[PDB]
Amino acid sequence: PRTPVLWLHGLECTCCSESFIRSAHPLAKDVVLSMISLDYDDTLMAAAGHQAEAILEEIMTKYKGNYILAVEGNPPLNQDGMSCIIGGRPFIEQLKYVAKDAKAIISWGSCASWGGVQAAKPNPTQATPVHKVITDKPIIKVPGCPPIAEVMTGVITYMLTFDRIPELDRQGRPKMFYSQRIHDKCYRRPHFDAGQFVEEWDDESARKGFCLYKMGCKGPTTYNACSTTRWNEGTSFPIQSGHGCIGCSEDGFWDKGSFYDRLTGISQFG
Amino acid sequence: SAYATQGFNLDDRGRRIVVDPVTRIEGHMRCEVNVDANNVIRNAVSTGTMWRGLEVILKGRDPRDAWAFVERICGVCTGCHALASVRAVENALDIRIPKNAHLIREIMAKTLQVHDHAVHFYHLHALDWVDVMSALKADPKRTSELQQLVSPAHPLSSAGYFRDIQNRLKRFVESGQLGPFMNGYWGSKAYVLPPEANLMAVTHYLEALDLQKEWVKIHTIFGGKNPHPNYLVGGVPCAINLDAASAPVNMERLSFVKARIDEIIEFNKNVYVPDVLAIGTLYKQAGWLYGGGLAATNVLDYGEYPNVAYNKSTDQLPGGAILNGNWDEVFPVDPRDSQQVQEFVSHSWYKYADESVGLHPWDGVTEPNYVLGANTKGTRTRIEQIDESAKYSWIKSPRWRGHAMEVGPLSRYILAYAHARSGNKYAERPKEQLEYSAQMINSAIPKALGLPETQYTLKQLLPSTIGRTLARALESQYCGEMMHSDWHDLVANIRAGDTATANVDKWDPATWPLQAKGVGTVAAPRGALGHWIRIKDGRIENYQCVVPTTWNGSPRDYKGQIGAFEASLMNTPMVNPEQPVEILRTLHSFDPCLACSTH
Ligand code: NFU
Ligand code: SF4
Ligand code: F3S
Ligand SMILES: [Cl-]
Ligand SMILES: [Cl-]
Ligand SMILES: [Cl-]
Ligand SMILES: [Mg+2]
Repeated sequence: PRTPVLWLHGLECTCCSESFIRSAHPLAKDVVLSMISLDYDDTLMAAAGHQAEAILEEIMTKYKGNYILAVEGNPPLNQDGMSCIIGGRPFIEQLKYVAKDAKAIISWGSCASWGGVQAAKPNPTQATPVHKVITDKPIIKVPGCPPIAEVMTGVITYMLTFDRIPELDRQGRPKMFYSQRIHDKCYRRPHFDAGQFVEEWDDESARKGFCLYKMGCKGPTTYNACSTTRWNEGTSFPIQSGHGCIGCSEDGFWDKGSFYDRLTGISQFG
Repeated sequence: SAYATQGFNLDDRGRRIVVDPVTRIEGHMRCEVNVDANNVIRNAVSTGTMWRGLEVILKGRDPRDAWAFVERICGVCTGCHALASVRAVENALDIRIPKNAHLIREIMAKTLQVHDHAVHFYHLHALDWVDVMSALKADPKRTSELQQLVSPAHPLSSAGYFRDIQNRLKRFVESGQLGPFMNGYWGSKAYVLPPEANLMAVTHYLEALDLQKEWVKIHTIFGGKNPHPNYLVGGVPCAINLDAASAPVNMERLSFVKARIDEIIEFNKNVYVPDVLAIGTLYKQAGWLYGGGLAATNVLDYGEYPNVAYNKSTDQLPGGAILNGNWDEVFPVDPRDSQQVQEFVSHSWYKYADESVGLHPWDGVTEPNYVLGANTKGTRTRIEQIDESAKYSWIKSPRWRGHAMEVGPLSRYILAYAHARSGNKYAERPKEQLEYSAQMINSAIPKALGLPETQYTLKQLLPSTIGRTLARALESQYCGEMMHSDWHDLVANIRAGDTATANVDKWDPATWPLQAKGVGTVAAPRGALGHWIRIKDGRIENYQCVVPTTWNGSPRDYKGQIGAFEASLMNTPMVNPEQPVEILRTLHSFDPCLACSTH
């Protein structure tokens, strides 16, 4: 038997579901057909309405304490929770229901992990990360907006192979993917180390691939696999394509000032 | 109760059916209908069931940062909001971007169109037309024969190939863990395809799932990642150097992009367009021409893809507005005109000072007001039956000069056809695609499959769920063709010595006017997208988005006029009112993006 995955969606943009299907190693097709049993997922599932909701109860009963709950997005606490309605009820009630009998809970992306864009000031819906709502279950955070496809499938692969959550850092992120800052192995580091920086877009320095620190790069304070694993089968990452890291895997990155404002105290990161 | 609007006779006295959640869409939607004594839909209710408040969140922030916030409105139509945002800011500040930035943005936009359209059809829409369990009964040899008739050039056509795919499906189903196919509506009489067509389609579903990840590598090259590639006010960040391996863009990277574009062109021509033509033909033969809704009367797009930058007369998908089904008269659409695009909240969960009027987005207001009407069945936190006489959705109600409009690829193709008939030469290719498609659907495919030839006109075929699905596929093909040309123009311009990718003259807010307003529009995959910004002393004073699914999924306005989703469901028979097959097929033809619609 393949482990059931119940994939819930709260307040979200669906970037995590989209990133997931970009995985090359393994293919998302192979994950779905051969590794997990993706039994509930509003983006891909055939059933709708009453037929879709009936699946949750069936899987929860037959695989009690032996299914994975994956959550994309998050629940709002304002508007009596009805700024995210599922089956005529607040999303938070669905989340709590499905979480109670899950073996493990994955918080996909910055929304589920930390609050995401909807939680940026002034947070009109009081969007709240999953771990602040579900406080009695093991949760792995896989942050990033979205996370890298191979990081997402890498987490699933580990959990299915070993029937274990991988080792987590103090913020609940898997050390196998989030142990390095972007800046640790960024290929532009030799320029940073020499004080060679882009100062204006498309200046001579930009055409030579100089460091993006002075254009606001948040790589020095951001933990992710982007500089090594990279994106879309190792094709590029934000910095390689010329834009600074905006810090998208970090808690509260939306309210850390302008993306183009440089970090202060440059000698910290040398 | 019962009332008439826009040629539709709405009646809520029949049996009430609820679909919540509507699945195989982006985001969250609830749909309710009433059906008459013969299971025909006589009332339809579109409810957007999510809100995040991006418009509120943007207040006070730096206009240069806005694109990254609004990009996160949606990870499916990823980048179209970023494009709208940078265009709106550039418009506000009178910034003209260099040619290479224009072409790179166009290539990214057209890549999104293709990826979004193809994934929508196969992974979200196809299961409304295709019975996966019927595919298990198919003869692999007859499936091979069908494939060679439907698309002679597609190399993956052997009986053995289809047998292998069938056997993997068989083993998956026989496991007892059906996953995405669990509790499906398989075996419904609403499904009309023969087993061989079902197996062909499921095979392409699997091919498309593997291939779609390659196409987006174009975004990754120019924008660092997909989903959510990076954009920039004033140009693009992906600076150019040929002589160079440490520039974001060099000749090797451009050659890589071209290789991906060529793959896209083959998929659209050999897989996607032929499947839609074949499936469309077979459902046409079954008489399933429902779902026209507002497409039969009122359609709108802002117009997009000028073959000369900043020259709107050269739009390759020329826009405007059509009213009352009169395709001989296209009205110009001006997003700056306060009397044209306006949003009502009469039946939405927001509040205005006066909800009898619609606000142009430069004057737009987003104050939430979640309240349910007196005729609601259930409670505030446990809705059994929503009250559409009151406020029933997180989606605002956009109208054009007070008229309810359908937006999307179908709207753009009707507009292109109208423009082409009036002598517009920039719309020649879409007209050609449409004429080719009608001949395929009416004559060529039936003749190949031994079915009767039909004589439907484009005016008859297009305003339908089949037509809406067709237009999406044709648009995907057209976008692939256009970005192929854009690539050649980009490389030619660079080789001529112009390597510029960003105009930074007004990057610093010390250079800005102390107040300004701007608008950016985009032909997003699902229709007409606009962002309207007001800037004051370097900060965002107002930021309002009106998004394609805001138009299509809109609830009723102050006058009680219905939007495109609600109109499209009207007068459609259901085989079984407890199985929403026909509801899903038609709603899915709009490719609803609910996170987009509400933002
Ligand atoms: N296409 C598209 Fe989005 Ni997810 C919609 N509706 C928007 O701009
Ligand atoms: S500041 Fe950014 S561009 Fe510069 S070396 Fe660090 S991560 Fe790379
Ligand atoms: S913006 Fe995000 S995708 Fe990586 S380079 Fe920075 S953590
Ligand atoms: Cl966050
Ligand atoms: Cl479609
Ligand atoms: Cl209420
Ligand atoms: Mg809006």
